[PDB]
Amino acid sequence: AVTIRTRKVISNPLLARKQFVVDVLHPNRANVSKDELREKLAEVYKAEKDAVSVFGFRTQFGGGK
Amino acid sequence: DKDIIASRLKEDVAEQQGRVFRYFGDKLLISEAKQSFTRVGENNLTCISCFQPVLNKYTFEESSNNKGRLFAYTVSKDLQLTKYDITDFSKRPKKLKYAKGGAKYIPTSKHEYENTTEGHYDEILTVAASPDGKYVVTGGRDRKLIVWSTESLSPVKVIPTKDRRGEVLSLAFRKNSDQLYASCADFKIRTYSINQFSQLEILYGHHDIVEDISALAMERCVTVGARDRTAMLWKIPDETRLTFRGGDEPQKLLRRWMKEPLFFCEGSIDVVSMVDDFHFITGSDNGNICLWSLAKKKPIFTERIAHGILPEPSFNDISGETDEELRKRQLQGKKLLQPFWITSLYAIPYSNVFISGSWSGSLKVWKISDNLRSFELLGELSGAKGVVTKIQVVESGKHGKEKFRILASIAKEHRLGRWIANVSGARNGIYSAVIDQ
Amino acid sequence: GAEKKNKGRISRYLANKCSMASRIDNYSEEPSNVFGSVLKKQVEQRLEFY
Amino acid sequence: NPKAFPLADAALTQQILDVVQQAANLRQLKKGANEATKTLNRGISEFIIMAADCEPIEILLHLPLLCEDKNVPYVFVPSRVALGRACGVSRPVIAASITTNDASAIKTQIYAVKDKIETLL
Amino acid sequence: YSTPKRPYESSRLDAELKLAGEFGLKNKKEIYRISFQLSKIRRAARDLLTRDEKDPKRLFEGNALIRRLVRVGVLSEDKKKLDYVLALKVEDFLERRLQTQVYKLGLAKSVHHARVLITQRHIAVGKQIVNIPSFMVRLDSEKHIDFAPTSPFGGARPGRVARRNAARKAE
RNA sequence: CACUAUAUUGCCGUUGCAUUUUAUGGC
Repeated sequence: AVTIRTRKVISNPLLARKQFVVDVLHPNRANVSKDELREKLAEVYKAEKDAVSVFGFRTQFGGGK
Repeated sequence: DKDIIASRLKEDVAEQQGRVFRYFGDKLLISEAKQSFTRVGENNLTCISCFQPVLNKYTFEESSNNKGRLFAYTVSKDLQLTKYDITDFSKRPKKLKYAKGGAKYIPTSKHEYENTTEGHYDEILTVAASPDGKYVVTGGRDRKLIVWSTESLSPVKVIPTKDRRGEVLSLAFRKNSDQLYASCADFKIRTYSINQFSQLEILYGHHDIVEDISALAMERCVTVGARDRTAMLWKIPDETRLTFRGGDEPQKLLRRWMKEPLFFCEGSIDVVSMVDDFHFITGSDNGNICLWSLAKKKPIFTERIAHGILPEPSFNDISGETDEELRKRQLQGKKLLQPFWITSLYAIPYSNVFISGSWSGSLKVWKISDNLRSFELLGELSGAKGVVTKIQVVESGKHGKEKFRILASIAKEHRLGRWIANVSGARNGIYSAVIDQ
Repeated sequence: GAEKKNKGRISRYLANKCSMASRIDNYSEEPSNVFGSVLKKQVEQRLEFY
Repeated sequence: NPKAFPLADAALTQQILDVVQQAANLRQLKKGANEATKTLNRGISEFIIMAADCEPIEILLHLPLLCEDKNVPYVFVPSRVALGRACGVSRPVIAASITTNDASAIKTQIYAVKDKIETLL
Repeated sequence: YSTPKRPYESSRLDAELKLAGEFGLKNKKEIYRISFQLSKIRRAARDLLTRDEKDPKRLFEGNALIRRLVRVGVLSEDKKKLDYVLALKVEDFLERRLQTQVYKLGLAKSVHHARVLITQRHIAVGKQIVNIPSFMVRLDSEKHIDFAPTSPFGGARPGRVARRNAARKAE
């Protein structure tokens, strides 16, 4: 079972936008399915899957995170 | 009035602030507790995990499922966990339910991850009962861990550590949650979600067998490994750690004494608890009790040999000579005296008080100072003749008036090895002290 | 000839018990008998499984 | 000079016990009195450790007469249960011996420990 | 990499043969790589010796250099002086690489089996799976080496041959 | 949850009932 964490949560009301570096830990899955992880991220935040957006991913060497 | 405002702040906002607030050091009389022993004949009991239902869990809707009674769970070394009612204070803990493990719980694949068999191979080590009271996890030297139901004790699920040598050595629940930090002796700390019945993350970076773990409300873990004289504090949500080492050498302690008396070096850190999210205490192999913060590496306050020194052997079983002068000289004075290296330690969370236990026959209670840089005695609890595997404290009373029940599991050998030095009349049982005001 | 399965493992028990007893009464400069007595009690309690 | 003479102090006791633990985890340590004297007269023994509170003391005091004959160093420590916990085993050992091995990863720590105990004697 | 001055000596050929043999190497280029970094590390160590004692350049950069070499582990902490860096040599450098280090740690039973199970991505140093032999494990991470979590020698699923043969034995 | 309702300790030594009670020390 995966666990998505966030870090360096800095707000930015210049775009009314809360930006951060997200890191997912999937111990045995291949990848975390951008749509599925962004809707889980919207769930752990206030709301709006359509208004959350995560874009800069890369899976580190050896898998897992 | 102002007192009701203060009581509403001390309801929860102090504990979410995460500093030591529940001050009852001098408020607590000690020397007249109701110090009842209970004998249970199941062959070196090794753990105690009590569970009290917390009322109105940070909103309302009092607790989770009876309605409002406490519990305790305990673990043998011959593969038997037992569920005790403890709720009736000034009464003995009554045995309720039982679960054993035999040889038939050995699988037949035997060479992979699958330890799907529900009971236990051998040598169950320690338990932890979940704060929502649905499950109790158990785990021992058979590289599994089990979720038992808290009512019929039925193997809900079995979680293998998936390792050649991942013996589970101590479990801890993050309070008011069901995340579980298990401390596996292949130098690693595992995290599990009980309601998801899965493994969140495994976290490395230690250096020897991570033999004790503790946790509190926020996402901290404080673990100690044995033969590396260190203590790791894990902060999960940024994924980093903090390494607090020892560093008390006997020649420098002699420099601190020589202004105007025996003490010795540090074998191994053994036990931990954390008094808040900002200080924790450990107990070592030289009896030393360390009080430690977040900000410093050295000990803030290290109490010396805590439970005293073990008695030297006699004339009669040291050399086998006939003359008492030579069998006196074979004792070598005090030079081969070794301390009562402590075996369990517990701090009530956010409290002025903690307790320590070894096989000196007696629990020792300690009170931190107000400025949080020193601590001292409070008394002595002598009915626990034997080795103390684990202490847990359960409470009752009003917002200010307290009624405590200390539950110390007592065996006649240490919960990992065998390692006795003539333990004198240790009944396997539970020490249970009612202490009030 | 000496040291009089169920006899084999008790022969091994008696063997390392008497080697230990030999170490005791050799290197002790003026030996006592009490450790020999407790070794005797140990080995008789051991063979009392039969 | 009572009977178990080269008895280590606290710091040297602790460093020889931690090198004992990593040797036992590397499977370079043979434990117990008769396995110790067996590897002593096999000839693969780097140095030997003996717990000087055993019941009684002569059961391992047979070992100096072999070890100082065959020129390997020997130390006493103050506690059998300390040596047992440091060997990583459930019962209290009283004697322990590091087998010589050039494929070890602990070789420099072994040699530093050996130099300290040889200057102790 | 760096080529030698006179590479075709029989002495240097027997040198490369012995080092590659008892440390499990793949050609002479590995020897030349770590010999080049050894050469630059003691050529930077000797001029600090030739300059004056307690020149703060010498003091600070010598303590920097030996603080690096103690942490890599080629210099034991009993010899914390700069001329021991001059006394250092190349077998101490290829003793600390991950292949030889895991073979000394056990779990590999031969140096080339150590190299090949490193390259099968089986061995992780603490957290990170490493699939290169020439790694130079530091003295802290010496005792962090065990099999990967996602490896059949660790605690993962049995491998391809194992489950294929288990299926054919189910047939 | 609602029912149906079925009517101190593994061994060894103990205070004490108007059967429980009760805290000690041997494996």
